[PDB]
Amino acid sequence: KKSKKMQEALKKVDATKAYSVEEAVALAKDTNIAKFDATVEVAYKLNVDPKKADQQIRGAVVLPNGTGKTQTVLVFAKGEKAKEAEAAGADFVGDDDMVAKIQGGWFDFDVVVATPDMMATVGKLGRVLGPKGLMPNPKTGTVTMDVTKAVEEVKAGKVTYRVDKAGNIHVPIGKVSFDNEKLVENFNTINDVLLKAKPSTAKGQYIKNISVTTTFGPGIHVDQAS
Amino acid sequence: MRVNITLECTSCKERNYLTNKNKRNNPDRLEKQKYCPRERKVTLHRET
Amino acid sequence: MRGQKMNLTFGLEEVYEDAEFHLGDFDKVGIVGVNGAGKTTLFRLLLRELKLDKGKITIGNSRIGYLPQEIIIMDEKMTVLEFLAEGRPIKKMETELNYIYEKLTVVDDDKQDRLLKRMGWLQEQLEYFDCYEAESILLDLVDSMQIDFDLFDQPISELSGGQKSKISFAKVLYSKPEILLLDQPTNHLDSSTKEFVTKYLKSYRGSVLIISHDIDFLNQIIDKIMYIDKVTHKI
RNA sequence: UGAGUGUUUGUACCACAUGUACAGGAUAGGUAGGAGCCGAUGAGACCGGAACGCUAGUUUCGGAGGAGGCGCUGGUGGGA
Ligand SMILES: Nc1ncnc2c1ncn2[C@@H]1O[C@H](COP(=O)(O)OP(=O)(O)OP(=O)(O)O)[C@@H](O)[C@H]1O
Ligand SMILES: [Mg+2]
Ligand SMILES: [Zn+2]
Repeated sequence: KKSKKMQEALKKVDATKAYSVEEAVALAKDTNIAKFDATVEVAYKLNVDPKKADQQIRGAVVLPNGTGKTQTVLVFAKGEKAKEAEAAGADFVGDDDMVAKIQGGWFDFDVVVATPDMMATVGKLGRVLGPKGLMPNPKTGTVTMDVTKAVEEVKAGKVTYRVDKAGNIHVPIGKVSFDNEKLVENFNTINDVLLKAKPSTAKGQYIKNISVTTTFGPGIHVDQAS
Repeated sequence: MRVNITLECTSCKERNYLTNKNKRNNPDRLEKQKYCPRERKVTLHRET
Repeated sequence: MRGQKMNLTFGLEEVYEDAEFHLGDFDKVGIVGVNGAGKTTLFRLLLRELKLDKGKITIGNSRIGYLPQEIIIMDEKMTVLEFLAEGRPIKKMETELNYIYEKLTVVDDDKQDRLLKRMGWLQEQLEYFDCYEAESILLDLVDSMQIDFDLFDQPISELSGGQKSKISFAKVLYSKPEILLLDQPTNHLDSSTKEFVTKYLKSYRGSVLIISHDIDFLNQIIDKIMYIDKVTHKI
């Protein structure tokens, strides 16, 4: 029913006790027995209910340490913005014509950023991207006047966070390879952006439960005060 | 049935005038072009 | 849903006089009254189409699925598929969103803030009304009332009264509502079709207000009955 | 003005089970991570029981036996 490794990690974890953030990062590094560079992801169960148009939140947050996995960058740009993409060193720079080839080609690029003007040409393709979630969004900022900032943020490891329907928003803070101290710093940045992201119409405690888990490791409640 | 009524200015929502109308003879809200002292010009006043 | 001191008088003939009502959530309310009692008018108040002369009518923020007593055919040439598709705001937002993209090219640094916000809401709203519905609707007809696909390409005005009621009823369900306001949902339906509607409404977990002159149909569904009095102008 | 029993109920954890529309390999709940994962602490395949079941199958229990499968990959789909 449960692997011996998971069972040992479960005994390590305290269901009753919500760890501090530092204890949680250390404990996750302990729990991920499987010998692969598993990521560490945290879930916040917000009080807000997405179905209300105001309540639903969608944003993108940069991490000073990064995700621990590099990210490919796709850019839709024209003229000076293409020049800026080249300066930024984006993996791919494309035009309205190359979007068709991008459909079915150069796939697996982590994220897309399109210039405002391009969005009109991009949107036709974006209908395909919509279900994929690749299409850029102004609120996340992936639509920008300058592509350089988006490229460097993507390189820096910017993570897009979108509240799930159930109301638990999950985000990877970093790789187990990153030191527990770096992982907790990523978590602190995530917590701050969420607090600022709390909508006005929201009421009551913002977060019902915060749980940290490695890819293999089980969920660990983390004290909100910590 | 004749009843007292108030004519409110559409432009400023001011209840400038009092009058009366027969409901049966004038089922719909009465509308008149009357001078609005606040705006100092003729405006459409509708019963409320 | 709550109404206090409700008053409404069209000309000389009055509908509500100091009427009041409180409906709890998750109540399959059966609205009953003689013709002209003001049952349809109540929904118009809930839908904010009408305004009470005096009093307060309180409605929850949840999305409402409204089934009009009369079919709304904006144009004679509208096809059944066009009529049903209009239930969801997918098409309307895309037309607005497409214009937003046009403005983005025209405007460089003036309206971008407003356009970007409008684009963001439309995308988030569009994803909220998941654009996969194009396939779901096609199969909602099959599972709902065995509505043949040949009708799907036919002008709606040419359908039969019973057929129109199925389309209108399906459109309400297609909208994926939170509160159901059904105004005579079985006006033209035959015996077989009525069976499906009854079973679905029995299972429907949410609140559903039903205006019906079919006592047996209501008895199988209704748990609370609201009577609109024609002489006392009360509820 | 305090002890109990039982019954009917409301709330809250905690366990359990359940997710079959079209296509889809077929019983696809959503999100995130995921290349790797699970099994002599008894895997695969086989057999009986029981449950669910939209009748297509799914879940679970046990008999023997003993070491295997699953994933990624691939195509489908809005979604693997
Ligand atoms: N704009 C209006 N002007 C004048 N009278 C009106 C107006 N609207 C409604 N009325 C009157 O309101 C009265 C009741 O309203 P309503 O149409 O909702 O009755 P109803 O119970 O829904 O009818 P039925 O049950 O037969 O479908 C009608 O008799 C109608 O004559
Ligand atoms: Mg009516
Ligand atoms: Zn005036």
